[PDB]
Amino acid sequence: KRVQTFGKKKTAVAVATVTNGKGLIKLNGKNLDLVEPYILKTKVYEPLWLIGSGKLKNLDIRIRVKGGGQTSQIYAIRQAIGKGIISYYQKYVDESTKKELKDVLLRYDRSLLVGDTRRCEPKKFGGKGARARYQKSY
Amino acid sequence: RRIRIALTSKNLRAIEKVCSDIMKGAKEKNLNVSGPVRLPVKTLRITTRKSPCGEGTNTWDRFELRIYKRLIDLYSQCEVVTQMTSINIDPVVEVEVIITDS
Amino acid sequence: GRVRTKTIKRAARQIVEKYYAKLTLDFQINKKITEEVAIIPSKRMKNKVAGFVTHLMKRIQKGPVRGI
Amino acid sequence: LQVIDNNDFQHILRILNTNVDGKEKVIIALTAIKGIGKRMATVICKQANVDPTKRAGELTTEEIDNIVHIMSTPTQFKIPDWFLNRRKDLKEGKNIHVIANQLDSYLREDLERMKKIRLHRGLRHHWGLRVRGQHTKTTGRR
Amino acid sequence: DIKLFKKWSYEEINIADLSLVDCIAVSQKACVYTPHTAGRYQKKRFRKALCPIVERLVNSMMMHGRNNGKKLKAIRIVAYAFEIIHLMTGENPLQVFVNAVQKGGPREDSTRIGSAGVVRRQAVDVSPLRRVNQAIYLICTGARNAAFRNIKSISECLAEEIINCANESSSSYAIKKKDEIERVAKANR
Amino acid sequence: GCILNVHPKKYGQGSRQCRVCSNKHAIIRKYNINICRQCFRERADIIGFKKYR
Amino acid sequence: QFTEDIGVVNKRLLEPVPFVKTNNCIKDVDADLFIRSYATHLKLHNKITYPKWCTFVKTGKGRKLAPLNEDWYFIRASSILRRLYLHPDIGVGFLRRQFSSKQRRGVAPNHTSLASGKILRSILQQLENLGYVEQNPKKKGRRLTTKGENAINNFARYINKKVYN
Amino acid sequence: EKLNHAVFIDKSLHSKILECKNMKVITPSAIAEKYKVNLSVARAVINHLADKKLIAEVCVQSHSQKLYTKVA
RNA sequence: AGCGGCGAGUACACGUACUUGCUAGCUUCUUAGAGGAACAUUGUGUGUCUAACACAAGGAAGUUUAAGGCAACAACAGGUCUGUGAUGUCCUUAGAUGAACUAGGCUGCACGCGUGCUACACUGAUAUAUAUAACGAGUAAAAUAUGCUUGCAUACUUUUCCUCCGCCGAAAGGCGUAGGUAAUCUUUAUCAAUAUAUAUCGUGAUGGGGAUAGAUUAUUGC
Ligand SMILES: [Mg+2]
Ligand SMILES: [Mg+2]
Ligand SMILES: [Mg+2]
Ligand SMILES: [Mg+2]
Ligand SMILES: [Mg+2]
Ligand SMILES: [Mg+2]
Ligand SMILES: [Mg+2]
Ligand SMILES: [Mg+2]
Ligand SMILES: [Mg+2]
Ligand SMILES: [Zn+2]
Repeated sequence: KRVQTFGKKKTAVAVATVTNGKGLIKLNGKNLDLVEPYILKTKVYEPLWLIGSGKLKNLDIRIRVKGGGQTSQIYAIRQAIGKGIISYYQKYVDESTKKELKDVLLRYDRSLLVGDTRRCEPKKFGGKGARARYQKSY
Repeated sequence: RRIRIALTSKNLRAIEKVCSDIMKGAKEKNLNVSGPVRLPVKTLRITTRKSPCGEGTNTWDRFELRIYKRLIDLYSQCEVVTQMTSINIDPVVEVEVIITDS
Repeated sequence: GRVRTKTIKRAARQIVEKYYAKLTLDFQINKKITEEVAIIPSKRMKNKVAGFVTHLMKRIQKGPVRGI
Repeated sequence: LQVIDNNDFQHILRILNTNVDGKEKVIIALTAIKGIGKRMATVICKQANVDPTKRAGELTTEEIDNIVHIMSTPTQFKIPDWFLNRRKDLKEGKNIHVIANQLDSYLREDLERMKKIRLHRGLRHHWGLRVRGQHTKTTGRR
Repeated sequence: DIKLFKKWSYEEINIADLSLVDCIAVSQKACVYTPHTAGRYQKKRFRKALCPIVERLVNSMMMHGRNNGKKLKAIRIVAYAFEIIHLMTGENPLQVFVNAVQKGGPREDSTRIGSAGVVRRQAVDVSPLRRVNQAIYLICTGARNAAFRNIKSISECLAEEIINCANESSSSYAIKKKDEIERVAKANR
Repeated sequence: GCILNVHPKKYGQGSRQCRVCSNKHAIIRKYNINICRQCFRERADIIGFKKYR
Repeated sequence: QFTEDIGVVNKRLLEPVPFVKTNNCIKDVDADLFIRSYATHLKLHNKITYPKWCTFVKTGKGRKLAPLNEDWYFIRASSILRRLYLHPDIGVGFLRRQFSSKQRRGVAPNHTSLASGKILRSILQQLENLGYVEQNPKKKGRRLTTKGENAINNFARYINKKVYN
Repeated sequence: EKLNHAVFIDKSLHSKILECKNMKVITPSAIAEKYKVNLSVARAVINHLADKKLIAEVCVQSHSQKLYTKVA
């Protein structure tokens, strides 16, 4: 009937809600077609093509996003979609099929299921950044 | 009668202990008590230079003063709660009682 | 590097000497035994002591170990 | 597809006195006159009903006359007061917009007038130094 | 049924050198729809050889300070260059690019070796990873220098450079620099 | 008349000073501390500030 | 109801997608296409007037050149209508922050700038005469009427049916 | 070595340009180098040819690259 | 703080988007307290098979997982008496080297040196449009109103900090009025610019660059 799973990137967080339905996918009230950087749309479409169309005719997905930037929001949306489909199959369908689908996604790539731990480094006094130092003259 | 108890303090141990004591003391009287609300912690920062004078490598140090805050609701009388509040609290925590009837 | 200071090694060696009949070749059980026997304020140092205890117990199966 | 004849395209013009106005587009070709920037070139071209997407070498004579008319006395048209140079003139108390040649004479006269009175800024023009408060101990060093 | 840029297959492409087969990646994990993957490829020594080859191309394509970190602009440049490559000499542009990668790095070089205090400039041998890296770097530098203060666009320059590199023609930057390296190497030992 | 201390001193460096020394340089005005930097570095612990990193 | 012409429809809009769509509101249409098409509609039906004094202004401090399209007024009006549908109770300060740019200060570094206010206020008052926006009595700012939402949504649906046939 | 591109089309050159429809890679740079004209002129002639469907699009163009091809 | 639940609508497709009154339960998202988790675990190799190192698998994580704070014994004639009602000695103390008031200088320009900002363009400039952050801050004087000839007596009843919103003005800004001593308002399901899209320019010290100068207009402040 209903699950809720998140995906994360640098400081972006996306939450996907999955219910039984008729095929609709929406993002902040809008169709997925209106995701903004057109060149990065394939990344959002990837998990769907892998899992396919027949298994996904009966589901309806709503996604909210918050924080980050262009690229990080795209990556969080991918991860949330993939984890949400896996979770829905784990909660309402035999979980041998859950294992099969998880293997397909993991064969393509991780970070469709596993978060990325990287994070901006604090800067220290004596230079513009975390590593760079002011120019020394003698 | 929708009385709110508010606690602020610099010390984490102190305010945590006071909150625990009030929570347990009000439950001996069989009262509807709303669990503590821990508001965001707020930090006061000063970044000053060492070196009274001006020579040598330029080094700094970063100072921090952070403030904690708890919040408890319950239905009771004014006299009961004002007696329960005051048992000579560790005087590093501030306690104030307000009636939120609206 | 992951070299163990003398405090860790001395504590592990005494633990092995005094409680040999209980100890095993599994890290989690030995972690629990070390929690119960000794006094270690930090869980990190406790993990390292238990790890060396297990490593020492493995060596004893092969023959004599010097200092125990 | 324009096929303009090679014998009617004219390469050097003389719009005001002392101008050339080559093979450029109208907006940029009008900026060779000594007091026409990009903003006012655009506005003037709009007030003369001339297409901005043609080259200056294909402007007829009537269009040139209309533009030259607009450059003088531009308050008869709808150009507001805050587009102009010389908004009170110190001499006649009017809003005027000075153009080529005329502009150089006005600059020369301002400098010599404030140098005749022994004003500080005019005297620093006379000595050849910066006049707007700049430090001048490490820069400006030819 | 995964295509590069949704047009080109690389299901039939081959290398045919056998020294560079392990060092260029068009296979299971490296078949992608777009050359953007935010992977961790520099944490270990040899993990660089599993980054897909077109993504390494786009990674060297954003250089000289003005253009640091501008990844999407590089991807657009590379995609339109591949369209231009396919239009003329109609083939799979990825196959042409792989052929050019195979040709643009020197096979031997020179260095200072301290045999017995007295030294030389002895010839040495180049490893496959070194050759792949040098090919990529020299192709990108050739295209970048061609388009500076020039009427032609950056993707036209890149298409021309790749096509010329694949055909061994001595009008490309990479081929001539590599020939000079090999000549000096044959001279100093 | 008198001309003693008659210049206007409502704003500027000449208006405020250290709460302890009476000096007029490097005053902390954030949160209304109003102590110059040296005295504050001496008194910060008892005031309530700490060094963590 | 609508017989007007739709602007140039570029490709990359006709790609097949792996889910199913809807179209009932403007949250279902592309924004650039809607903006240009409805701007032409407003110009053609004389629903708003180009203030005579705008023929010689620029749109902000930071610009230092003029818009150079001759249709910029209607385009900004249609963007404002769509924005009002996305954010109900909006003032003129919000809109000044909304159309910001960057200002190059010569040999000094760049900073963010802010748009003007007369253009924005005149457009809002204009749309108030037409009965497409109103001033929330209880709240602040201003929002859409029922007429405004109905017109905008009907045009969005018309555009969507036009594109995908 | 300074370029001397013309900024407009002549009667005599008019016949000459329209053979730009009978070749493979149609980019503004190629036309400019071939016929020694401006780049605005090359963009305008590309637009004229594609308005009348005498030239085919190879792909989805962008604001920065505009390649075409001869008609099949 | 959110989500959800119950009603009334505005439009569409035969449920979706938005507005709105009210308020079963829940903690995914937000916040913050207590705990847990990695030990080189397992496999394979090198090593005296010790101390240890390398690769693969699993795993959120395997360079002590990343960054910081703390900093032994002994020194320098290192810097600071221009931080100090910390201080020894020497000067000076009514025509003061004390304390103030008016104007000026610290910024003066043939030149030499260090840290930097902006550039030399098309992987760009200009103009429109679309999408998108994190750490912060914020309330004794002067000022607005009767009797009197620029001054007095009067409320410390308003105001002084961030300022939504409305109106005026090309713009800078001005006038009138809310909220807020703050997870409550400014203001952040968003307070930026690199990005992305479309058009113009077209290798020309050029629509690159923006120094140096002329004129007019506002605000802080005696
Ligand atoms: Mg940096
Ligand atoms: Mg200097
Ligand atoms: Mg903009
Ligand atoms: Mg939680
Ligand atoms: Mg002293
Ligand atoms: Mg003085
Ligand atoms: Mg100085
Ligand atoms: Mg110039
Ligand atoms: Mg410029
Ligand atoms: Zn002090």
